[PDB]
Amino acid sequence: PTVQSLSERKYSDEELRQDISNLKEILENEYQELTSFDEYVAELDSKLLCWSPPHVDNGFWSDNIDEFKKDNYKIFRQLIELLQAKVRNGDVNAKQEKIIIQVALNDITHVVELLPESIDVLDKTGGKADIMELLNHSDSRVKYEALKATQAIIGYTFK
Amino acid sequence: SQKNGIATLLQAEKEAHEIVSKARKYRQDKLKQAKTDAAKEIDSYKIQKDKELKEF
Amino acid sequence: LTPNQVNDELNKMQAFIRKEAEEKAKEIQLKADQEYEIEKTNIVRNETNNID
Amino acid sequence: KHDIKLYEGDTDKYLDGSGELYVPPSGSVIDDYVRNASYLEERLIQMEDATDQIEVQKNDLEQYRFILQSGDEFIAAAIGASVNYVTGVIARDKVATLEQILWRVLRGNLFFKTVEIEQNAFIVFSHGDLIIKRIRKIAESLDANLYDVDSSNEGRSQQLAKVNKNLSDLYTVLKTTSTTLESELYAIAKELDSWFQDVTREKAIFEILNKSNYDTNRKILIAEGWIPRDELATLQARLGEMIARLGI
Amino acid sequence: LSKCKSELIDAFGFLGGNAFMKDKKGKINKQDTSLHQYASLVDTEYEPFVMYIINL
Amino acid sequence: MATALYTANDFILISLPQNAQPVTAPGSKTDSWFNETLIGGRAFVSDFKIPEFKIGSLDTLIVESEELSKVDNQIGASIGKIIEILQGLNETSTNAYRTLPINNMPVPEYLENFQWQTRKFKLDKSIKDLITLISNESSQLDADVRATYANYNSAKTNLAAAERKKTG
Repeated sequence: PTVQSLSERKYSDEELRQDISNLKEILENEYQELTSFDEYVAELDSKLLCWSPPHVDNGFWSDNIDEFKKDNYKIFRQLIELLQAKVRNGDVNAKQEKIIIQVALNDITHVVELLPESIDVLDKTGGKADIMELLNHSDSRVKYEALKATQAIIGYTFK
Repeated sequence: SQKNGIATLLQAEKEAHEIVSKARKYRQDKLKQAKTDAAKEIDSYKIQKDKELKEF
Repeated sequence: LTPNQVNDELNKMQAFIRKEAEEKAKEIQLKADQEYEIEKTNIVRNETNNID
Repeated sequence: KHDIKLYEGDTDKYLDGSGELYVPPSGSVIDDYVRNASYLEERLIQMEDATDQIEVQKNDLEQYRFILQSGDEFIAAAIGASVNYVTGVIARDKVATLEQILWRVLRGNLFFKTVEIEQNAFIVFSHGDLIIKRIRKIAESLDANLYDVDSSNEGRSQQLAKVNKNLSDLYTVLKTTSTTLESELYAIAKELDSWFQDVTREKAIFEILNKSNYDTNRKILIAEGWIPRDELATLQARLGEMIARLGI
Repeated sequence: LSKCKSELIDAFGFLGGNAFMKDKKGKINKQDTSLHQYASLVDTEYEPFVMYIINL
Repeated sequence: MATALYTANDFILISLPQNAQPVTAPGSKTDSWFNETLIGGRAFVSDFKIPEFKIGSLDTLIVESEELSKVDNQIGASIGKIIEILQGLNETSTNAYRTLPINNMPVPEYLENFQWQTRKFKLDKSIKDLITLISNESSQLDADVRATYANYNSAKTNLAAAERKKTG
């Protein structure tokens, strides 16, 4: 983000410009050019989650939905299970656990908005209720993400 | 008599469906009957063809 | 119109529903009698050929 | 979004009360200000679209909640499908009449007409389960909200219990959105003015330096000078009748 | 023809509906928007009892 | 009308239940009312009861009404064309081609023995196909009279053109 802003407001000397352009390319190239399925599985497993350039893209999800299926979208289901787990165990509004929730909630909106079959999965696992609590749970990014998480679910139940 | 009437109308529709289904039930049965009533003609021809063999 | 008038038409409604269905149901069971005979003759002719 | 009308008032100077405040005495880093606005804006436009979407669903469902309830009573066959009912709102009992005429004359006598008052009129036609397509063409072409079940929450029996719980999910979801919207309106209302003023001066700064060649062939004399930090305030307060005096 | 049709409308129209019988003498014909329509195609007023008029 | 009849009369076809009654002057039998009461007793009432038709379903009934309506206008149209072609030819009478007794037998009288005429239409047949046969017949007739006239109008142009070539 800092580099991208810089690119518009360049400095008179040429060499300065070259450095801005070359650095911009490596950072951006590097994250997207890794496989989408790899990145998603790697974050969920280790339990450490953070937004990233291709981890927030609509495309990332679109490709990865089909792949999830092995026992009715088993991987997605594990994610909903992780969001559920964090809130109940160890409380909420502890630095670590709070980072994961916003990310977990960003991931679940995109998937749900994409496939209508996801609606059953929220209900079976019991994630649908957990989201309603998250509106009430403090911090602006958390209630923001919960509202987006809720609106995607609602749209398929009742049009 | 508004909801008493609707329920009669409702009953009217079930009676109509049952009337239609009854005719469909008839055919279903008639398909099993065709096999039953064909099984009796066949085994009477079978023992006659054996009779004229027992002669030869 | 008035509830009474709307109930005279209600009575007419369930009359229609019943009458077209009896009419349908007679045709439906008449195809079922043509089908019984015909299937019965077809089973028999096939079988006597085997026995032959 | 905020329901605020356009603010201009056209100030770069630091001398005035509003000058000092909506325009910093600090320098101008053009990147920093752009960034401040971009991120908030991304959340806001996403937010507004959501608000609108949520509001329309809640509103539809709230309206038809009562509709299906009334229709169930006019007796336990409107949770099922043993018969067909057409639930619908229409704004005029007058339009209800014209439909009744079309109906009687040309498709025979096959309607049960019941009505309930809404805040609209709740109309009820009831029909066969084989002639449903034909009722829709009539209803649609005079514009009625006559659908077989106006609620889309049909998926258990009683159907009204599902309607009630989506109306329960909707009503709170809506609440939260509104809460997010107000604080954010409050928060960037002040900033929006202060940034507007900032930007005017950025457009000028580029222009002073010359950002395209027409600016060069417009003023051929470009001079340099030093005004200390305090005096800088009074320098923009005056403007000459042709002078564009750079701040920081 | 007109006076005849009126004596019929008044005599028999009651069967069709209490509000649906209006006095008319001469064929009323409407075709303005979807607020006034008269035809067997589409209608929003018609004869309350079944009547066709044949003229050569 | 007063020139589009010369031995016809104008007709209203109505159907009522056999339970219908008049409220113009109560207490009267429907049959008695038509004769005595309806426009000063001048009314000539004739029977027109036609027997049953097979009817397959409730849905199909609706579709029948649609066909009856369009075809009936189409046939009305087709009579409009035929009469227009006779006038065009300069065939006008005081008792024909603008009234024309059906088969040279007065029009009220024809309707009185119209108790479902048979010309290839049968009262034990299915309703739908009969509607189609009647409409097909008329349409073919309509094409025939139109096609023949077209050739008549064209032929007249050749004679006219040719008359100037021989003297003009």
